[PDB]
Formats: sequence, structure tokens, C-alpha cells
Amino acid sequence: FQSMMLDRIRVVLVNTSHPGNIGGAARAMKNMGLSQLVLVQPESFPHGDAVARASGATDILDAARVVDTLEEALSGCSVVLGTSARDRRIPWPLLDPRECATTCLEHLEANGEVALVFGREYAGLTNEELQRCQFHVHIPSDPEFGSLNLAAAVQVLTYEVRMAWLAAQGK
Amino acid sequence: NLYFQSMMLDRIRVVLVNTSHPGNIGGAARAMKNMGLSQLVLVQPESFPHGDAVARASGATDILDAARVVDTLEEALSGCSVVLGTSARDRRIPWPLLDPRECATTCLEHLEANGEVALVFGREYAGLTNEELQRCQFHVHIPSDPEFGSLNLAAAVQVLTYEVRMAWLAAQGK
Repeated sequence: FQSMMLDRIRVVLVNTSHPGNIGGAARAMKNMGLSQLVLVQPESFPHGDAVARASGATDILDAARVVDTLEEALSGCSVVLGTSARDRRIPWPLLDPRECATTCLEHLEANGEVALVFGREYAGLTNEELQRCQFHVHIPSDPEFGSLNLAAAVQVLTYEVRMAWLAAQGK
Repeated sequence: NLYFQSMMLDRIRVVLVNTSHPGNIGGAARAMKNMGLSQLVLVQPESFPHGDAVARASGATDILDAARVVDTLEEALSGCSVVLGTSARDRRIPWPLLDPRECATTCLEHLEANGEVALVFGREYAGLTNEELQRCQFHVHIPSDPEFGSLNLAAAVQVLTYEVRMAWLAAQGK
């Protein structure tokens, strides 16, 4: 039942450009106990580079749901949290990954379904896409430098989820 | 002081031991750069320099250009005051086994003491040898699913460097 809670976190990758990042995201999810991958218009999928980077997490790629729109990806979700490479200081406040993990686990209560949405490598999420997320998540990084790699960003968020999930069990 | 605090991350050395995939070296460089680190050391990398490393090091090729390549872990650790190495879920008594959050706390205690920190990462699946692990004062384990517990090397560097940045930000009240 504790492990099954993590099955209800849907990782949504929006219009991923590099197939290697899809595999890297699948590996990061598998390493943390997550399994539900959804791809919105992936540029190149399936692809040998996604299999290669998955390094054993090919099961996640095999069960991945490929959809045309973010709206279809989010169907049935209780709450949606998004992370994008483009996030200007206008509309909403940003959660850090630790607070994102807390939000995720509380929303998994009572059979809740949580979506963790990741934007395109450079282009992030569009304004329309961002409006579909009730929470916006930002990984604190050096503001002088570049965005985190997509698979690295999935690893950070999922790692925080696991840490919070382990702490609740006294583990 | 404020000057001191702002420059602390230059005193963390990221040591990659015997990396097989050059792409992981570039991915590690990128992960370090986004977290404010800069000092990369490679112990017997299989293929370096290499185009695949450059390809993955977006916005971080300067880290690859300045990387120090050495024949042994002993040479990579020269001048360090503390060494923390990644390890599996089972503690090697009496070496302490820290999670990444405790690793970051230990790093910041040593950086505030004007120490030099090494974060050591093993091979893609073999990890570090018993001899390499004995050169660390601390072992670090990223809690992962025990049925699929080996992270991608660059992903592991990202997790540890992310925790170091969080602790470094907290220390400054930001």
C-alpha cells in the first residue's frame, strides 16, 4: 500500500526534444519507485536513445501513454504541479522541490492522483500549459547559468518525493 | 564574510572515478555548473576528452575545459580536508553512511571551517572498490528503490550538488 501510493504520481513530459531525456526521466522515476510516464507529443519516441538512457527502466517506456495534448495527459488527475524552463515573475508563486514533495504526498491521500509536469528542454511550458498547473515548481539553481537537464530535473523532484515518503514511514 | 560565504562552492571537488560513458562526464559537468560548483576531477576516465561529453555539457563546457585528469583516486584527493563517497544501501562499519541531506550538512560544516571537500562518485554500476571507499571519511547513499537502486551517474551528481546548494542557501538565510 505504501509503494502503491507512488504508482499514482503521473510524470508528464511535454513535447520532449531529445529522446535520451525521455529514457533518463524513465530511469530517474524507476530509481525512486515511480512508474507512470505520459508523453505529450514527444519529438522522437520510441527511439534507441530513450532505451539506452533508460538503462533497465524499459518497462516504464513500454507502459508509457503517448497523447496529443496536455489536457488528455491530465485527465483524471486530482492536482497538477508544473516545472518549466521559462517561468517569469508575473502570475504565480513557486514551490521549491521539498514543498512540492509535501504537496504531492498530501494530494495522494484518499486515492488521489498527482501529475508532475515537465516542459520542453529550452522552451519550457507555454502560457496555456502553465494555466493547467495549480502549482508551479522551481529548482533553486545558479541564476547566472543554464536550466537543469530535463532528466536531472525529474530526478530532483522524484528524489524529494521519495525522501518525504520514507520520512512518513519513519525510514 | 559575505565574501567568504559567496565563494565556498569553489572548494568542493567533484571526483568521477573511472567513468565509462563520456556523456555522463558532460552531464555531471552540467549538473555541477547549475548548482554553482566548478572543480571537476576525473580518475581514469575511459573516453576524455570526447564529443559526447561536450554534447551533454550544455552551458558547462568551461567545466570540461578546466577538468583535471589523474591516474589515481589518491592524486584526485590531494589537499582535501574531507572526502565523501557514494555507496550502496549497506553501511561499511565503522564508516558513517549518510543520506544526501546529511552529506550536504557535513560539506557545509567543512566549508565553513575553510576546508576542502571532495565528493567522489563511482563507476556506472560497479560503484567504488573497497580500497577507494577506504579513502573516504564518509559514505553517502541516495535512497532509491532496492530493486532498481543505481542512479545514472550525472543524475547522482545532480542530487548531491542540489542538496549542497540547498544547505549553502539556508546557511545564508536565502
